[PDB]
Amino acid sequence: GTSVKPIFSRDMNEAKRRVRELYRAWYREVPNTVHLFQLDISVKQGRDKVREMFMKNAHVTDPRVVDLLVIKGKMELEETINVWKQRTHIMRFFHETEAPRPTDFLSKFYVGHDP
Amino acid sequence: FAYDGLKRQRLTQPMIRNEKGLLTYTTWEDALSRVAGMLQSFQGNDVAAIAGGLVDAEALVALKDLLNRVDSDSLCTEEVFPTAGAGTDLRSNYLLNTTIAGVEEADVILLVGTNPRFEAPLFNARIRKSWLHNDLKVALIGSPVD
Amino acid sequence: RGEYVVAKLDDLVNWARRSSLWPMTFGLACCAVEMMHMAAPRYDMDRFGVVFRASPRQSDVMIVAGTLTNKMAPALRKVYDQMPEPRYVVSMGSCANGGGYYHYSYSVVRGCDRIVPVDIYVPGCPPTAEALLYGILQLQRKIKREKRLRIWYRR
Amino acid sequence: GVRTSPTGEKVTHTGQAYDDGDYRRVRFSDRQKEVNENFAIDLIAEQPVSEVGSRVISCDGGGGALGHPRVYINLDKETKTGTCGYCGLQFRQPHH
Amino acid sequence: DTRPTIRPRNDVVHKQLSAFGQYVAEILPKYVQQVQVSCFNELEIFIHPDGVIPVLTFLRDHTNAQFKSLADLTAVDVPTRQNRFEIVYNLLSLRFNSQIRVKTYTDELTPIESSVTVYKAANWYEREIWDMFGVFFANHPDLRRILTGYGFEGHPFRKDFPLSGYVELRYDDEVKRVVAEPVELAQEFRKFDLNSPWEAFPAYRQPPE
Amino acid sequence: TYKFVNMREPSMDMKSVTDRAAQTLLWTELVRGLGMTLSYLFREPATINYPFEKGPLSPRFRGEHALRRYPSGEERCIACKLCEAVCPAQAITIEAEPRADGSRRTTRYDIDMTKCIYCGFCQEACPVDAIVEGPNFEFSTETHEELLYNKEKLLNNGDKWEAEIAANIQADYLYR
Amino acid sequence: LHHALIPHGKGGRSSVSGIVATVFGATGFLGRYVVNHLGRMGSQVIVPYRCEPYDTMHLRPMGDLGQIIFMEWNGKDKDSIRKVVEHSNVVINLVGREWETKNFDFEDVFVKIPHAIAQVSKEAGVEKLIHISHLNADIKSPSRYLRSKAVGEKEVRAAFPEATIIKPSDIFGREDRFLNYFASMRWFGGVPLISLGKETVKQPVYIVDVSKGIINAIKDPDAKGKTFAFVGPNRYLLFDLVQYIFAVAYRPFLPYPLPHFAYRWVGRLFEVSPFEPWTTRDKVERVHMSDMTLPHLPGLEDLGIQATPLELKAIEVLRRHRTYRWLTSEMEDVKPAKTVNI
Amino acid sequence: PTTKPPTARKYIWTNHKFNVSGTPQQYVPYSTTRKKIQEWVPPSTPYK
Ligand SMILES: NC(=O)C1=CN([C@@H]2O[C@H](COP(=O)(O)OP(=O)(O)OC[C@H]3O[C@@H](n4cnc5c(N)ncnc54)[C@H](OP(=O)(O)O)[C@@H]3O)[C@@H](O)[C@H]2O)C=CC1
Ligand code: SF4
Ligand code: SF4
Ligand code: SF4
Ligand SMILES: [Zn+2]
Repeated sequence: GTSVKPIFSRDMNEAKRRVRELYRAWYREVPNTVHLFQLDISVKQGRDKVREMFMKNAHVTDPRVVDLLVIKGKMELEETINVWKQRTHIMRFFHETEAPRPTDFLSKFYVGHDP
Repeated sequence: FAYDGLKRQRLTQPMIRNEKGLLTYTTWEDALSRVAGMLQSFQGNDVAAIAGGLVDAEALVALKDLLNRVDSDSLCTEEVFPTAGAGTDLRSNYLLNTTIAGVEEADVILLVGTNPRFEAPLFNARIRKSWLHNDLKVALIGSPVD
Repeated sequence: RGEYVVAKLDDLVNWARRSSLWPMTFGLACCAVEMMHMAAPRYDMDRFGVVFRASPRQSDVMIVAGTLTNKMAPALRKVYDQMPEPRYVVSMGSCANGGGYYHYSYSVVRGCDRIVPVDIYVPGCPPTAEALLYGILQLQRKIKREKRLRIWYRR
Repeated sequence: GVRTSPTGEKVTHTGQAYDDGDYRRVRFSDRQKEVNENFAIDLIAEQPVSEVGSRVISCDGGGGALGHPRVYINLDKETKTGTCGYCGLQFRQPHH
Repeated sequence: DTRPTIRPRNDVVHKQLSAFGQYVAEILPKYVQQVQVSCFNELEIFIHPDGVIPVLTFLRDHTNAQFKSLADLTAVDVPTRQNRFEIVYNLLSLRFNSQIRVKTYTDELTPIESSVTVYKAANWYEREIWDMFGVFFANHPDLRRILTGYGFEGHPFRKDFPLSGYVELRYDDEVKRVVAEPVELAQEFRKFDLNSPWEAFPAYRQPPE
Repeated sequence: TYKFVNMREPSMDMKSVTDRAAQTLLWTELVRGLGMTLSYLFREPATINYPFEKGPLSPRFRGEHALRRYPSGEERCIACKLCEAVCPAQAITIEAEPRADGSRRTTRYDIDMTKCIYCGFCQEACPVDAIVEGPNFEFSTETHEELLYNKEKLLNNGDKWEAEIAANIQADYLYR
Repeated sequence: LHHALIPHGKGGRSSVSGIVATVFGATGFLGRYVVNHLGRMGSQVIVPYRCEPYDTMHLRPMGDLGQIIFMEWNGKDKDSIRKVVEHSNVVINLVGREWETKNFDFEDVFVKIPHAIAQVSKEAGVEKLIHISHLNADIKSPSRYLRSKAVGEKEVRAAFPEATIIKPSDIFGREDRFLNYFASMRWFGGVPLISLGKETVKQPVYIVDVSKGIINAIKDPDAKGKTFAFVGPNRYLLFDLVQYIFAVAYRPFLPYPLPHFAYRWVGRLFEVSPFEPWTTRDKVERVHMSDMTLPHLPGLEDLGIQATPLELKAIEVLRRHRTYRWLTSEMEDVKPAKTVNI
Repeated sequence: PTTKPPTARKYIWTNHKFNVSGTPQQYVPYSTTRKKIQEWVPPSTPYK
């Protein structure tokens, strides 16, 4: 049960090692993608956003899972730099069209009967 | 057949009294604002609650603490259990300690002040089944009800 | 008076616009081959005065014909954008109309009108070739009942 | 036949009726509220009541293959005249 | 056939395929866990995840097999199995006009080394099994998305993925660009529970468990 | 059996190569094409004059749906609810209700033309031939709303095309 | 609230919010965006229209089917307004022409029809009204625009006591006729700003800010009778926008002062065109007019919206006016204009 | 039909109509059912 297959990394140490340089690539690209995709957002909000999706799953301990998001996250940086994706495909991450969802208990209660 | 009752005279919106003192539909804001001011200004026995016939244990607990958060302990219900003696203290006093599923093996049952034909029809079904097979002796005091 | 003169001028523009539109069928699915079928000598759009024209900067009416997916969604809109005015889109088939047979799938936007302002909705799965030919006829009848110059006169 | 609502609004056979405000009514503005003038309930009620002297009569509904699944409705109830479920037209036995 | 309604069977192919099943069975008792020939003359080779190259390379170059045609490979997401995925290759032999099916089990995380070397037809046949299901294929040229939308999230063919998905598009005129929102349908799917409560054909009935 | 499609044996006699040189120099095979299309022009066309004449159809044609009624006139529909259960696109929505007479038919028969796919399964599903789908195909429109047919719309259309579909199922129910 | 107007859904396209808008003259710049915001949570708008339906074709894909109805309506006719406002929870007014017309004058488009729609809406039984005016609407202002706005403003306020009033300072966006108007000056040589435009201050407002501010006002129960005014986060001198938007468009900046009377002469000359005039005397002196700083009137911050900076959402609009030599140039090259703090 | 007249019915549309789309006698969809959840009717006159 505990003994299992190393898809790409034995230990969580080399898991971050795969996260590191991929973040470096996912850090370097921002000025060029923002340039040729012809957006309006600034580079810095692109930079701190890259942090944002690097954050939500920064809580798993299984080495296979984390490096599975490594290849998962490896799979859009080229989908962007070879202009395969669209402007609608990277503004999608910049969730903008929806009104701010409710955070306080009062706001949920006012809106409707749904947790 | 009670689902139709779900669709009759359904309370839908915050119903509060108008300038005359007549119920009208308004947003939530005024509804809980009205309760908030009156509950905070008053304090003690002057605030209390009356339970209904069908209330979840969730809401009962929800304002059991709320009534205590405003220092009130009179959390009353429709049906009356004599508080003399253990009352609400000992669970057995108001509990089917034998369990409905465990009435079949009983031999002589003494029903007191009830008409299980209409009080608990399903329980009356269970005792009837055990009456037919287990051959128990039923005994009810009070009105000669079927 | 000026109303009569502008009415004639509007009709003069009206007659050509309802007889010289060049559709661009954005071939998507089985609905598209039907539009090629009403290109066959059996129906022959060109006898009405319309020609299948690519380079949608030349076309006037553009026909979505088949299911429309999210992958196809953003590009299809851009085709509508640099499509010069006057521009009209005709919904070919149930899938382009309201998602049709795939209305509940995860990858097709229910109805093409969610992306572009559909002018004529043509029902069918697929709409038989002459049913679309009917829809094109309805387009010219609707084109006949416009008041572009008349509205500007009262503007 | 067809009746009319207080807002005119010819009420369909089902009984639909938009009330006074009912913002949804605005869709009928500049348009017409499509209602079928023929109402099934009173368009069959006036149909002649069949008089067949038997206990059980088939009710295929005319053109057996083209009609509706043939039933074998009973004719012994003298209080009311027994009708086919699908057909709706009424069979009664003359003095049974 | 004295009973034209029922489909006639063919035992001649049936036991010949059964003979070939044992044939491959004895060669690789380290890989072939299970061999099964069904009623309709279909042969199944249940293999271990490690065996995607050897048995397929065996089935492709052997003189008595000559199965070089990759018909298809597909996954069958079965939640109740500990190995949810079931990659099912299909092989066709021109020389013996027969069909061979091989199955390998997998979790979400356990990888399958790519069979591109064995069947180079399989190049594009993982780019969607990775898309639809999410089973990653090791040492493979490219694992790109070709069925799901660009940057789409999830593996839709997974049986835990909803029919309608999560994102619905619409052209937003505020930003002059189509954008995604949480899905909300005009009508919800009127699901039907059409499984009869009375037992079907007792031939494949499950044993008392 | 089989046959080869490109095994060609160009004879290398002085005769044959003359034709090959004649073929290349004088565009003989290209002239074959010109005379081929010229013969096509000298033929009649087959462009039907729509709408003054329309395509040839068949009694089994599947078109726009229309609920019918008995010769008495009461709606054939009895809300058996088969059609939506087989409807491959779930375009049929319906809720039955008690009626005053007791012949409790439906208060709702709403078929979404932009979801329906015109398989004709509804006809085969209906045991009383209530929902048939008529020969009309001109029911195009300009707004998506008018394709969400409702119980009233089907009933009106059934009363419209009643003259046509009655003969269609009359001449086709033996096949069915 | 009526049973059919109880809000539902997660605020999506096919969700129902119970708000029944009747936006007037939405076939324009800001009317486009409010409807787009109106269809966000599925509020059935009526959007009466007077132009050709083709010009109204682009408003369909902002709401579910049957959520965006279209009704023909004429301003001069009386029953035309009533036929679209009987069943409206709210009524939104946005009618306004920025130039003189033969059949409609500034007075007719700013006191005649807003009072008429307000009085029928109160007569019909509407619950709210959002009549928009200009932040610069002064009864004795030199511009015919602002004085006409002012007289109508007291007219609708008197006609409808509870009519919430919106007065945005100046609207800048994709087709604002404000930023593109300045960019269009390139075709006529240098910029004809009077006295180098060194004596005029404006505070522009983004569309998303004001358009949202409408439906926060709609959902706010305390907005009845208020007079909200919407201003941007920073003010700028007139000469402070011109070179900035020229620089962000990378066009050759050529300021050129000239007398105001000749500036009026140019405005009149452009008015003689039978089609839509490029500029008119009204906007001639409206540009050089400087907005107030009144803080007593509640702002968009009161409802809970922050006013986005002019420099932040500018690349979206001014990118169009750039040439091929600057179509890919970012806004890092340009710098924010010299804001005049309050 | 001149030689095979269609069968006559009481409900068959006596006057056939063309398509009515884009015209004031258009079709407009509307729910044919009846509202099922009805509100609790507020009583009138007294207070406490
Ligand atoms: N910076 C700015 O421009 C600001 C403007 N405002 C005010 O906002 C209002 C609308 O602005 P905006 O939407 O950008 O303007 P647009 O010119 O883009 O649109 C104006 C709208 O008014 C309609 N309209 C005008 N006159 C009539 C009439 N006589 N009868 C019927 N409809 C009529 C137009 O119809 P159609 O499309 O057919 O012409 C159009 O829908 C105006 O009053 C304006 O002064 C407020 C603050 C700032
Ligand atoms: S509407 Fe029918 S025929 Fe047309 S693309 Fe969809 S499924 Fe195919
Ligand atoms: S033809 Fe009938 S059964 Fe088939 S999708 Fe259409 S309505 Fe449903
Ligand atoms: S139309 Fe026919 S199949 Fe559909 S519900 Fe009615 S009786 Fe049943
Ligand atoms: Zn019958």
